[PDB]
Amino acid sequence: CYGRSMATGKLVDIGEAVGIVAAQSIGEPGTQLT
Amino acid sequence: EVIAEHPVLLNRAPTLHRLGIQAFEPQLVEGKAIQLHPLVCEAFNADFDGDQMAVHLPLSAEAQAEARILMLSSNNILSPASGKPLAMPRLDMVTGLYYLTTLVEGATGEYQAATKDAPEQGVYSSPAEAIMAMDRGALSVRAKIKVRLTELRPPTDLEAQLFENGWKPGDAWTEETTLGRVMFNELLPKSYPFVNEQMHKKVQARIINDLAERFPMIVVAQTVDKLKDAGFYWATRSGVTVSMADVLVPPQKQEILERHEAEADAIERKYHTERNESLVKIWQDATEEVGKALEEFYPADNPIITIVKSGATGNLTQTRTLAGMKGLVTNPKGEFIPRPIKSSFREGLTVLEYFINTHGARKGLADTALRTADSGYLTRRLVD
Amino acid sequence: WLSAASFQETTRVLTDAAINCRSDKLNGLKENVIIGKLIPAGTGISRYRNINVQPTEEARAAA
Amino acid sequence: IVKGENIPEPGIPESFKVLLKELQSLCLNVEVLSSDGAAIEMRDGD
Amino acid sequence: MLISQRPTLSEETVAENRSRFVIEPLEPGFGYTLGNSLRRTLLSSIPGAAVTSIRIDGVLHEFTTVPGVKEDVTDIILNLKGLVVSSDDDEPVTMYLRKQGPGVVTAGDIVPPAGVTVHNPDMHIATLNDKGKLEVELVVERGRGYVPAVQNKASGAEIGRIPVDSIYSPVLKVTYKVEATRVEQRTDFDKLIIDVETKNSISPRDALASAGGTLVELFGLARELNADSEHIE
Amino acid sequence: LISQRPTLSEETVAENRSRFVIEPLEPGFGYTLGNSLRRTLLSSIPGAAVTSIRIDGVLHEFTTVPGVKEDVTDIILNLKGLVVSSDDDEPVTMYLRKQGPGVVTAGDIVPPAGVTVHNPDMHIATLNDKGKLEVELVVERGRGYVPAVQNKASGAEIGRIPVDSIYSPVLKVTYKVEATRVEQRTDFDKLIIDVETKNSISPRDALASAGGTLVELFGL
Amino acid sequence: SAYDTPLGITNPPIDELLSRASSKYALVIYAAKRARQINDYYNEYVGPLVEPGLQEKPLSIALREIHGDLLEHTEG
Amino acid sequence: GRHGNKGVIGKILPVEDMPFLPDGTPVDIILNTHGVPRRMNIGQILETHLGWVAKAGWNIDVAAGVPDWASKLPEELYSAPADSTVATPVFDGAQEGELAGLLGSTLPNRDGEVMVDADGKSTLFDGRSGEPFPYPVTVGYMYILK
Amino acid sequence: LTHKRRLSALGPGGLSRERAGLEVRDVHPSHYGRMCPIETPEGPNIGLIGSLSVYARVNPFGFIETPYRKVENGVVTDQIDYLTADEEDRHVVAQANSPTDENGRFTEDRVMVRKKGGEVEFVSADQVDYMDVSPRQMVSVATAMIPFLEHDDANRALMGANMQRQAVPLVRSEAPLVGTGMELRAAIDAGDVVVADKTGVIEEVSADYITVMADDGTRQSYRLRKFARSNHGTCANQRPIVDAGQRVEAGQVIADGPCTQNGEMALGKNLLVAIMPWEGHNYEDAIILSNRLVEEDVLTSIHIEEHEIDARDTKLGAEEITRDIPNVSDEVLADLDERGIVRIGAEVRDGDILVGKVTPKGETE
RNA sequence: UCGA
Repeated sequence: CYGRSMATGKLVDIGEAVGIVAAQSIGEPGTQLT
Repeated sequence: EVIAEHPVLLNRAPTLHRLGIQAFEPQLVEGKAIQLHPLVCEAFNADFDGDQMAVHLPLSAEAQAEARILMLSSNNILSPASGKPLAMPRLDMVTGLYYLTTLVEGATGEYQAATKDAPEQGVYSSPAEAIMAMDRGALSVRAKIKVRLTELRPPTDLEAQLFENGWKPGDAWTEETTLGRVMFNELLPKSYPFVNEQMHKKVQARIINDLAERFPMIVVAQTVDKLKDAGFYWATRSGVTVSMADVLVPPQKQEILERHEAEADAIERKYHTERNESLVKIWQDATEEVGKALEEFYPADNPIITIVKSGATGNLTQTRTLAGMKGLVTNPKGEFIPRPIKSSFREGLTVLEYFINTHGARKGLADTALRTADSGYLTRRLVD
Repeated sequence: WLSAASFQETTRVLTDAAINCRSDKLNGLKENVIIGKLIPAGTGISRYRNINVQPTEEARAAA
Repeated sequence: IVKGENIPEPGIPESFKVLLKELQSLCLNVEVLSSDGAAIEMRDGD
Repeated sequence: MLISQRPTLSEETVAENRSRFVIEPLEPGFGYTLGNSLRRTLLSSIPGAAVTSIRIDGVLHEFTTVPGVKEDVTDIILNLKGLVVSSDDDEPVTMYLRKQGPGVVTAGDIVPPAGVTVHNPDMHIATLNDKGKLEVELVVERGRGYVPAVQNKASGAEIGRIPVDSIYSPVLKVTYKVEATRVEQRTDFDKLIIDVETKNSISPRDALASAGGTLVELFGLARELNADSEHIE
Repeated sequence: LISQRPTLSEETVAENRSRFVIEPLEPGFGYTLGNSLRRTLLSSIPGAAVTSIRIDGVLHEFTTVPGVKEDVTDIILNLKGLVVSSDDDEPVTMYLRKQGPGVVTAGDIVPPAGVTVHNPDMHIATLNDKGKLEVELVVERGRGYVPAVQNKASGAEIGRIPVDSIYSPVLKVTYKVEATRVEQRTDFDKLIIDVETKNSISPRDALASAGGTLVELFGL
Repeated sequence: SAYDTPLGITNPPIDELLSRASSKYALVIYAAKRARQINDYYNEYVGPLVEPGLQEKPLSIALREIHGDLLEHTEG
Repeated sequence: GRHGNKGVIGKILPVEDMPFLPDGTPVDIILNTHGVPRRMNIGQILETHLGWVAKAGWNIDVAAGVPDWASKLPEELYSAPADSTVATPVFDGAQEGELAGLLGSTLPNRDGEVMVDADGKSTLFDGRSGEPFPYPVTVGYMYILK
Repeated sequence: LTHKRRLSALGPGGLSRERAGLEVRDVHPSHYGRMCPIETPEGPNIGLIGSLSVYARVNPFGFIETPYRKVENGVVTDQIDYLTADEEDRHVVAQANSPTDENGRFTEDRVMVRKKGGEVEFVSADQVDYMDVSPRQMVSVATAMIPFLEHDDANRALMGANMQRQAVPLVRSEAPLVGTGMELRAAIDAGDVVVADKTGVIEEVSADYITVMADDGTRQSYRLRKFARSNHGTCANQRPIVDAGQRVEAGQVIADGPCTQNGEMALGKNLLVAIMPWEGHNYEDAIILSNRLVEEDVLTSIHIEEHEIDARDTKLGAEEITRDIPNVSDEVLADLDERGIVRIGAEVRDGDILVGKVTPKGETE
């Protein structure tokens, strides 16, 4: 259901914790917002 | 002896994403400083202006294994958010490669068709012969000559016409490309088809994105490694150097100034919120006109344009303030100021223009300190 | 309840948990981080960490 | 490391024991219990 | 004076045409000092024979191609450039290549005059279409380095003469690089990796020895001034 | 091939520096050959420099000597400009003693047997009626640049003051190439080199030291 | 076949090691637990499978064992 | 520097292999070109050109009528010896027209040859490779702080 | 010097750093000639800390005053008045930079000015009263020391001014080849240099002190600080610039300070710089140096450090400082005198014993 | 209180 692992370019492994990855994916660019 | 194949973890605070921590193989180096790979800088967001980094040493076998497989630098070349390659040639490597792939009209050794008693004479036998012609003053890297290639791979569609049975494992062929585009295609793996393009950071992102998907990770690690060596090598030869002479001023501004300032001076007769807006809307076009006229004035070979036009660094708006005019600058409140900055950093700013410039410059610098604080609070809520 | 205690409003989270006599199953990873356990993710999943490794008899014969 | 042996299995961070004792000072009865049976003691008290 | 220790030279062979050589250790930063001089010496300093011009029968004012062969004039030009031939003449020697009818021409089809020899008889010069004829005259002369196409007006006056870019030195390709090796407590001593690809005229080992011989004799004129003291072997 | 044995003919401009020219050379050989000698000149020419110094009144470098205008650090920064030449491999010590008012120069040092000072005009220190300067310096043999060798790693005692030792006779070296001729006509690349010494040795001795240096290095 | 003979810590490549196990995490416990065994051999007890280096970290030995299909593992 | 340019020392090359003028005089610091345009501090280039202008002596021909570039020119500054100190007050400084005209000046490097053109760029020689760099580069004397 | 002229809003009777809003940090139009808008910290303290301007001075009530040249009827006057805020708005301020005829007056028909807004305005000589004494009235000492300041953005200018106070005294400090004339004045007013207060002739010169013989007969002497440890660890060493038989004048420099050359502020060196990318070794702000700077010490600096320990009466006895350290190899104490301290002039390394001491213990067990 |  999730999808392809963005870093791997392949399917998501059974161990990936995507909540923290998504939180960092949204939070890191937050310095560029106005 | 103990350092051998014993990984270490490097950290650069603040750590925004997981790529802020990466594993490396240590190399004993003299001095008290740390040597960091130039490609991983985009991940750490680490400037070389004096940044400090931390090192941690894994101990148990499980820890060492997680550093070699999971956290190795070569293993993660892609941003685990958007998917775009995070470690790719940037800055010097961009302009370094953008210089090689470019083809200059009428360069030295340019190939021309055969006419009457003169054969073609422009082509070369092998790429190794092109080097012999380059060392001597005959051949130029940016020339339009065509060569016969054996080991390199031709484009797919053009490959099937030259060869019906298969690819060119050891079989020769010919095409018309600049020598810089031939040497660039030597860095890529043999299986990849010819590109024949001038390297832009957007295009180089399309190619690296294509290698990560098609080829193995190791092949991508070595290809990006070979790209940074050529990007740095030809960055020195790029002829890109800053001087007061290369930066220049377009004349059209004074006319636009004559036009705007005087046609806005005619607006002063009517003189309220729209009056200033009428001058702002008018002065807003003067900045665009100067930048548009500046882009037309500057030749392509000049270094400042080659930068930011190849995607290495910078933007056109920054060059709009350097030469021409910096334009209107906001006041303490969100309201624009009708009086623009007519001077350019090249021509120098008047005493008064500097005072009103710090109004917006400091307010934006105070915003930088605040935005990083609220984003960190937002990130902790997302994680939890 | 200790994951919310470590997050925000520690005082309010604690009084509510103690009044309800709450019990924390120590499921999430933030709990395992605080107690020094293996987080239930990545290599810490109940499957990976229990992997058994043995050399194949065919390969052991070579030695 | 000095003996060349393997790294042993980790224990409980000391700050966590301090955390339990701090909670007990607030008059909050805290117990770490096994899945089966009843609670256990990190030390003299828990 | 000077005293140094343990410069060495080793040989790793990639193929018959190219091999790798290493020198360890070099006192910093001698690796970069003499590296580019070796590359320059191997490329342009070694004598060899090549073809300075050719003349194919039947082609005079033609822009390109030729009747009776699938090879265009250009492809044959660079097909003939890859001809590895060593001559003892030191003066221009004229050769001749002739054939007719259906077939494919090789390097062994040409009759080499006494004193010159072709080392690649299996090389592909061209292919002759059915009911076609091909005759070509060649000019082979010795030289050093790489001299491009030359217009001397003697080639320009002759209606047919076609000068070709001459590849003289048998060494085709040479690259180098330096690294850092710790000989003792002193760190970052220089090593020199040099790669050389040549052709059957001479081997890479003999090309290196010849290149080193011309260099030592090239710096010999400066040493003759005093001979006070120099870095030890 | 064309047969011309490349011949080198020396020139002179001043006593410290003298030009040199080599002809003929194949095209493109002037740049790399002139640099191969330049780098060797700027590096391996031996010295002929001073290692450590010793002064009776000072136990370290950060104190001032009474009656003199400079300090020990500033005096050592002035002593770095010394150009000395020694024929002895083993170390030797010179001596300098100057009392009363005046200006101590580089000629006031009494050199041992076999050593000399090539710039007596160098300014060291200026003293007055109360000023007295007694200093001995150790001249050694070497090449290139070596930093100060600390006495803790050596066997020296507290008094000896290590100093950065620079062994090099050569000062400024450059070159230029004239391919000349024309596009055709077997254009010969010839290089005209400019070598300058500090008076420790003549430009011929240096170019011979550099020339003979790589002669033994090249091998196969 | 585009390796260019990788040098250290990257050898063997991860891709050829990933075909030998479920995921990258399964590969970690795979090689890690074997490194525990090899170091126990020098003091489960079953030698090295591949000819070891002069002095080779037990983990690097275990990775080369997995590379040649010399080991078996079962997930829990 | 004094303009806000900052950076650590990535390496120190021996004096033998370093970009050097035809003088044989090696340079001292090598600054990355990519950092100048983006940071919006161009004054460092100005003091780098002026730094070279003041280092070597400079003499204005002036002829009979004087160059118009000097109409608002500096007073009695036309001449100046080698290694001269110059002062550029903040908002009463050396302007752009004067800098270009000041680049034309005396450059006797031990001999008659001048080492910097009117555009402020010189042809450097790579000491490591032994061949000159393909394009002219900007050289000069800047003021840096530890 | 910059520290002494600093203006900070935080403190007792003032706002806290978190309590301070963004309204104070923005430069006010009343900061012209009073507080320097460029110079300030880049950390959490932006806008709160500032540097007092050059020509400004404080009132008895505490309101900053700025000098101005009164101009009446379109003719600049020799009169100068110090105006402060409210009084500055009641007048229009001419631009310091304006055309000036030989005899003196407003040469151009239309002239610049700044009104009570403050808002810039283009008026005629009729309505002008006050005029700036000169440019740089606003920028402070550190800011005024940057050549070509008008060509740099306020951001990098703020970094350049802040990093100037972050420099370090070198062994031989040489004045800037190209630089504004502020280095001369700012150097003698910092107090770290030596100034002659009476015209006369130098009687004696030495590294320890210098003596001057005034023309009135008196004899003054000045002791030179020699390798004194600065509060932050730098060296304050001073050197005499005068010859024994020379002649000085009131206010003339005598001995240079930690960072000075012949009476001007020398914060660094003049280096030959070629601007080009060099084989990746200078990448993204990195810099490469010539080894000459190491051999010639041009960038070398001296750093002094102070260590301290005390012998205190303890509960179980008295602490004794001596060479009697209980457990050590006699080889490690070789550099100590009888008292047990380290010997002057001796070398050391991390782990060495600077001062031996002892404390009683019990019970041993 | 300063450095990124």
